[PDB]
Amino acid sequence: VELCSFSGYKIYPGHGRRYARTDGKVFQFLNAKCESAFLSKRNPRQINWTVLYRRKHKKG
Amino acid sequence: SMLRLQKRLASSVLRCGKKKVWLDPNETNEIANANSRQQIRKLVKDGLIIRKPVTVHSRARCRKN
Amino acid sequence: NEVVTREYTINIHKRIHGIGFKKRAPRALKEIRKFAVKEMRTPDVRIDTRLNKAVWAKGIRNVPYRIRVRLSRKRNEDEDSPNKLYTLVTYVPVTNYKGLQTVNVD
Amino acid sequence: SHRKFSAPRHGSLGFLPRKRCKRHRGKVKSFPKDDPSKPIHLTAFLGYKAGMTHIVREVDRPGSKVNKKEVVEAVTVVETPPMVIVGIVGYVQTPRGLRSLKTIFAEHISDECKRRFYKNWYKSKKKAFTKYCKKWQDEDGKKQLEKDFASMKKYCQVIRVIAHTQMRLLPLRQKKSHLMEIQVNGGTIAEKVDWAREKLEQQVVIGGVFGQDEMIDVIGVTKGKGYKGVTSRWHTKKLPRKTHRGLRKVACIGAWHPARVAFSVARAGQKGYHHRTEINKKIYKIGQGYHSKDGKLVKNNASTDYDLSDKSINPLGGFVHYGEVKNDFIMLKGCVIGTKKRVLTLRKSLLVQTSRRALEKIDLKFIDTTSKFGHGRFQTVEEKKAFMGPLKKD
Amino acid sequence: VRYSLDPENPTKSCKARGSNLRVHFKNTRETAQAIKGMHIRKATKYLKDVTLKKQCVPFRRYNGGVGRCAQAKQWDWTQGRWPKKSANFLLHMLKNAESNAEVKGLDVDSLVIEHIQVNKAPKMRRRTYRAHGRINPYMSSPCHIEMILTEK
Amino acid sequence: HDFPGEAAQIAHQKPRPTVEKIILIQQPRRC
RNA sequence: UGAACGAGAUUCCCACUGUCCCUACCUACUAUCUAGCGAAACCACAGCCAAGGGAACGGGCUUGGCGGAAUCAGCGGGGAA
RNA sequence: UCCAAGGUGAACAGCCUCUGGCAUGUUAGAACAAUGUAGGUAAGGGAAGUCGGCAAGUCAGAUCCGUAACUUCGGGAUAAG
RNA sequence: UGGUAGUAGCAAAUAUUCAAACGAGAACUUUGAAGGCCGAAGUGGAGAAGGGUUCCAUGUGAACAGCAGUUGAACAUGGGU
Ligand SMILES: [Mg+2]
Ligand SMILES: [Mg+2]
Ligand SMILES: [Mg+2]
Ligand SMILES: [Mg+2]
Ligand SMILES: [Mg+2]
Ligand SMILES: [Mg+2]
Ligand SMILES: [Mg+2]
Ligand SMILES: [Mg+2]
Ligand SMILES: [Mg+2]
Ligand SMILES: [Mg+2]
Ligand SMILES: [Mg+2]
Ligand SMILES: [Mg+2]
Ligand SMILES: [Mg+2]
Ligand SMILES: [Mg+2]
Ligand SMILES: [Mg+2]
Ligand SMILES: [Mg+2]
Repeated sequence: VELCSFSGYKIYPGHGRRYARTDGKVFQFLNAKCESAFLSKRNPRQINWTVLYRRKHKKG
Repeated sequence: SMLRLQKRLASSVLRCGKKKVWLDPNETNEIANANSRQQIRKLVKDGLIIRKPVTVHSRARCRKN
Repeated sequence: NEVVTREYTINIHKRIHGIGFKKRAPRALKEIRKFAVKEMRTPDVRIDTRLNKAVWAKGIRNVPYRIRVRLSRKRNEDEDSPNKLYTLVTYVPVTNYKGLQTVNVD
Repeated sequence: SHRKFSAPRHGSLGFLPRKRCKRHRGKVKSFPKDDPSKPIHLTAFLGYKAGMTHIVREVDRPGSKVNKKEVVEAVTVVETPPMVIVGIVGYVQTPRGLRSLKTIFAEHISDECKRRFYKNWYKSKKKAFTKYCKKWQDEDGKKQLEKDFASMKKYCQVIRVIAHTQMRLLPLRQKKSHLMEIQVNGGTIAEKVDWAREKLEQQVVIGGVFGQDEMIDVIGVTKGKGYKGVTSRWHTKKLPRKTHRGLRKVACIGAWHPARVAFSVARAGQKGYHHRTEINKKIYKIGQGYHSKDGKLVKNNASTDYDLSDKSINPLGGFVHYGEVKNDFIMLKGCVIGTKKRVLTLRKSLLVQTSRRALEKIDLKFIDTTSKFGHGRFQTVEEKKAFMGPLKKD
Repeated sequence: VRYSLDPENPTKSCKARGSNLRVHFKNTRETAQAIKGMHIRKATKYLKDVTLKKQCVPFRRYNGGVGRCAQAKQWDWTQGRWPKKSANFLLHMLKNAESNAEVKGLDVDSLVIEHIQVNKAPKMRRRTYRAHGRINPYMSSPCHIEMILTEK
Repeated sequence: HDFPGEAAQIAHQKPRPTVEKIILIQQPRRC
């Protein structure tokens, strides 16, 4: 069980995809919503529905 | 019943188009008896034939940009 | 109690699901007419002209998802039609549709 | 004139004709061979395809690259409430095949079972088996019934059992149950009739028919796709783009001679809704329905020895297009034929299961309960509320 | 005029016919065969149910290309339609027949259609325009209808 | 005037002729 | 020979793309069903095959296979259409 | 052939509106199967399809830069990037 | 005059809907309302060549206007440069 590299959500054994860049970094994505945003160079802390946003803005 | 003659005469009397002519829907029988331009000019004074205003094309959006 | 009047919330969004753009608004006004026959068991339904403007308020392909409608089964008393009853469907302009149950109107 | 480059044909001629199945409930066309040595047992059971999910288990096959490794395997949930036995049928083997000799129905038959005997149950007087049930009480009927039970033990060689599902225990719209003959493969005919007689108007759970780690067969009807072209019906090559008068066809439907279109030539027609029988479906878990143990209804049929989470087999929002599985269910590896809420007739395998995969004992470690009505990311409701915290709807 | 199949006994039957009726012969022939032997109270209700798509007209002979409806089970047939114009022209003729029975003093409540035939009127001529500067016929198929109503 | 049909279409009917006069290489090789 | 030019013929490369691997899905109008309306080409008779003989590739004759009302949507083997 | 509004824009381009005009072009209702005609998308690979990059797609406006071989010195040239 | 056959077809140019009126009869006429299109190289307003009463009013609904029609460039009667 891993965490999403973009949304910070919890990933279960049969969900999401795994992305391994050419430089040796491996990322876990929850779904194609978080995967396409990651490839679009979207900053997570600027995305309202992610976990990094709720920690930066202390929404928890 | 069929008021195509009154819809056409009211266009030349009111100096407007057929799309700007308003015939009273509750007084179609009185309009139907108007077969001359003198009777059409009589109904425009009685308020049965009203010239509808021009459709609003506001330039406030153009004047703002 | 033949002459009765109620107010319904016709969910148009689930009655025009899968309809083409040029056919959504006319079908929306055909489902309202069908809604007035199933609830009020009486043919010859007359839809008020103010309701025609409500379902056509946002064009022909964007119909309001839900609409507040008042069904009032009235009596002809003038014509010799085999129905002897008719339901006038009027438009009830409301802002919020949450919690709006089906109520009776006197 | 021969085709220069060889290529296999575009379908199996053993599933002809590709017509709509004349029946809706799958039909067991061959029961397991009766062996008088083993104890008395049923060889079939009706189920309803609830939905699919995936599990996590540790494979234990020596010599594989996946040995002692966690795997995510797709499984299907088949809700199987207990069936009520309401009939016994004896078969005599004739030179023209088996023949139904006697048929003894139960004394009491529920209204959901009598619904099968009608096409318009709402406007019909509930008269089915009203004069037949009196035979179980009249002294003339009892003596005639005793002669029928003795006729099965003396003349019949194949004893089957009529059973029906309990659709009151399903979230489905259909109230008309499904009747089915389930052959008894236990022992002598005298014991099979006595065993079936004591099982009349009595429920039979799927835990008694099948067991854990058992390769069973799934019979039923596939998903109806309607009229389909030859490109989708037989999976042929699409003609090039510049093809006039259509490109999703078969170009040549036969040579000049024979001057007739052959039955082997792929043609356009109805696809789907065909009767099928897929074998070797391993049972991963036999879940228990909701039952009050000590005053509180337990819903724990999706917990494993390593998960321990109090969660039911139903995911968040229930199985999509089916409902809520509140009864005993089976968990088969992979997919099974039919749409959702499709009645499936589970059957024991006609073969002897001795392979390495058939004898492999499966131990589930985690069952997925995320919502299948979208991209579910939470197993339970409390896990979702503990992660997202309090919302505005509080 | 002269009808085919003169009734077995006059003064107990009424006649009603029509000439050059602009109705399709093939649709009207199959409609007349459905009301053959029907009571007029049953025939008038049936023809009104055909115009309302409630009861079908089984196309027995001229059934090439016509569809298959669920209402055809009642006629032990597969192909059936609901000719509205054919049923309306027969309702007007069946109403004129009841007018012929009330003037003669017949019991309208017991009339039975014992004989009804549909002939072919002279075809009216219209033209259609085809490809390559050709004009093909666009004829109509009218029909002469006659019926005799008897008391049973 | 009880001949309305034919007297109204007599000016619209136009006579037509009895018969309307309207207006592959095919050589295989290996001779 | 040749700059410029070309809805001219041709070869390669880059880029691009369902041309393809290998198809899938969505939309509009048709097809489809109903009401009304309503043709045309074509037609010796007609219409299930195998083989044989035959004007040397039958649909009909010969010997066999056999053959069950009325039809719908398709289809492009055949009718040397 | 004659007269030719507002907005966007280089534009009598395209798109939207006003004056004016019309009722969707010789029919309607229901359904959304195959196959079509028209429109669109498709992961990974990128012409392996095919006589042939046919069809489709890529590129595109303007601004600031940068622009070879060759040449009849005019050009090529919106080269290309 | 048939079979074909009540079959092909009535599918180019986004789109109609509600109520009322007249009427035996309204998806098609008329009035009103709403939603749209042409978007000033118009589906706008006037001519030339050509047509020759098609113009206008009233009336008819029989034939024609490939569905219908209470409508028409149809038919009938008057008028008009
Ligand atoms: Mg149920
Ligand atoms: Mg071509
Ligand atoms: Mg899902
Ligand atoms: Mg021509
Ligand atoms: Mg050129
Ligand atoms: Mg021949
Ligand atoms: Mg030829
Ligand atoms: Mg259109
Ligand atoms: Mg691709
Ligand atoms: Mg190549
Ligand atoms: Mg090209
Ligand atoms: Mg160059
Ligand atoms: Mg005129
Ligand atoms: Mg006139
Ligand atoms: Mg017509
Ligand atoms: Mg004239």
